[PDB]
Amino acid sequence: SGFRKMAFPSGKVEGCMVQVTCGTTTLNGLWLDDVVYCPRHVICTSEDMLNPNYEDLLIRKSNHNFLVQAGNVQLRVIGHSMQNCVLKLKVDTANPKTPKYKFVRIQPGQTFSVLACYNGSPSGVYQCAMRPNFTIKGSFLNGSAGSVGFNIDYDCVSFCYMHHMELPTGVHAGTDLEGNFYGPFVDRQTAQAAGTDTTITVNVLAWLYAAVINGDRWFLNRFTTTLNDFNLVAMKYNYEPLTQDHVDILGPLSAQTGIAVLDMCASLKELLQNGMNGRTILGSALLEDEFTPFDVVRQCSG
Amino acid sequence: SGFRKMAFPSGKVEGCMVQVTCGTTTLNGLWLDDVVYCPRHVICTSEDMLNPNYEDLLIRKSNHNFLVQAGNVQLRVIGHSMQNCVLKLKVDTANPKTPKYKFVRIQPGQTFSVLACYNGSPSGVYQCAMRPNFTIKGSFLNGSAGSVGFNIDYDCVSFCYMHHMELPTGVHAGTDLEGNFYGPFVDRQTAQAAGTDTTITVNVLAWLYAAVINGDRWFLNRFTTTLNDFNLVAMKYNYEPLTQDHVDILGPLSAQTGIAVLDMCASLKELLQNGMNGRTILGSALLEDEFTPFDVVRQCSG
Ligand SMILES: CC(C)C[C@H](NC(=O)OCc1ccccc1)C(=O)N[C@H](C=O)C[C@@H]1CCNC1=O
Ligand SMILES: CC(C)C[C@H](NC(=O)OCc1ccccc1)C(=O)N[C@H](C=O)C[C@@H]1CCNC1=O
Repeated sequence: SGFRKMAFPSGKVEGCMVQVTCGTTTLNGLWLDDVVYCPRHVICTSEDMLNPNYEDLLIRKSNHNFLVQAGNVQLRVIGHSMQNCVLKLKVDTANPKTPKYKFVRIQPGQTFSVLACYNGSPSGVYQCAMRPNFTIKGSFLNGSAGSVGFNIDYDCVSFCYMHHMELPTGVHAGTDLEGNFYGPFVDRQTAQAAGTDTTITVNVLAWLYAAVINGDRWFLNRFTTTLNDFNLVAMKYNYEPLTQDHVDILGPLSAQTGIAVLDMCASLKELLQNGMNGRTILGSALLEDEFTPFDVVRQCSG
Repeated sequence: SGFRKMAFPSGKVEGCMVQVTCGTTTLNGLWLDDVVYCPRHVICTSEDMLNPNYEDLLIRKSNHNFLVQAGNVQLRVIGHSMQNCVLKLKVDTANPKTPKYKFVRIQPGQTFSVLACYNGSPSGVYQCAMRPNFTIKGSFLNGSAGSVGFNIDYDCVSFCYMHHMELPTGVHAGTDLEGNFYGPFVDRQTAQAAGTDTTITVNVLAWLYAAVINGDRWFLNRFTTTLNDFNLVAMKYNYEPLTQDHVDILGPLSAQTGIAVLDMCASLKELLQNGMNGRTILGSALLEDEFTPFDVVRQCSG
């Protein structure tokens, strides 16, 4: 028993992390087969990041402008092209540590692990969710661009995120591995703001089930509600509305605890109207929304 | 910027995890050079765990009673001995993925990463602290014994924890890698309880500094206090007393923010007397004590 913010083991990804230098700008790249993927703003100087023309900036470079280091080994760039907001650097050597992988775009509310890296060197791993406003609440310093987010599906690494930038509110924005931004953001140092965030309701319910599984039951009650009555009050507190797909997704957790989904919604509805009043749930005094139903099952059943 | 519960990258440890089977009991082992380390209760049947005599149980086994699997490969046990609460299985093959390592015993209040494993297979990584009562608030299911806790110091893995058992309160207990338990616990299925836990004060202060570094300043005030006045009120709320060593350890964070340690203690003293009143700090509505001063520096400066 117990419940922790748990990330995927990062070994398979650590072997793909490289350092990419172009000019006086160094950041991280992802080396899979004979391609290195990295954020395209590695080709910008400090002055270019204000209003860059990446097509111009790229035509003025040659393969030898790109320094790629995999630990102690230098990799020879033999070709380069731009795909949306990423750079694809073709290199002479295929990465022998290339895992089975795919590129997936995730949806708001889903979670993934982040391997934070500096100078091509893995520094830490943590778990986060893609917010409904397409930002992530990450932990990133200067030099972290090119760090990647991933899930592991059996023996297959699903890459879903490459880090690019921090917004003025201190939250983080990036792309999928095809270079398409999550959210309405661009890779230039302009003033862009995220839209308003909402709480991921299906994830809160999943976490309440994790609490029951671990012996926290004080918030339960005998009432029930309907999808429409719940959604009416959820709107008022900035909670995502709940659908029948969500209810179905919570099925396994309903079965294991014998508490129906709409039963648990009545508890949630009560917690929203009255608060926790100095009580905690799984060691927290706020409602946690960064665990999916699948995360809970994975941790509370295996 | 940002602040997350961040674990060390686990790749170097994933390569040392093996499956150890003896009888109908399977758990995890740690394979370094030509020794596999695992909890000694792998030699117990379901009936033996109530009052085991491990010296008797061990003399009745031979090397071939021990099935050791490193993925698909079987390892031949060529010798076995018991060191306190661990088993040392000598095998014919040295682990080629053996990192630079050492065995260290940590102190209450210090943090480490845990690689949770099942059947020799790494399942997840998370960060925790050794509590003042020598338990950890982990997340572990049946089959997790032999999972290890570690820190990474440059290129060197410091192993500090091997998991053995869950106590009735749902918290976890284990040994260092020499087989000596943390806390007054024994590896038999008796009724043992942890002593009362306290809050790790130096860690709370470190986290308040992380909050200031990230722009949360609402709890600051102009007062100051002395070590003795602070410690007087801290005792009443079950907080560890604060020493001059702690003050010195918080120096780098005091320097970076321009707020003296005893200045921040007055803020803490205020938060203990009055609470947060619906405000949060770094996304939490409780005071967090599982980040050391070193964790904060590592994440907020690099
Ligand atoms: C998209 C390009 C214009 C470059 C990008 N811009 C950007 O974040 O500007 C706003 C900003 C700048 C500096 C500090 C705090 C906020 C940029 O600096 N990326 C960094 C590259 O490693 C990563 C950033 C650095 C802080 N944490 C991160 O995640
Ligand atoms: C020290 C020996 C007697 C064996 C040990 N005893 C023990 O925890 O009994 C109390 C108990 C038992 C079952 C379930 C919940 C609580 C034991 O079962 N270890 C398990 C070996 O993988 C790991 C445990 C299992 C739950 N989570 C863990 O961390």
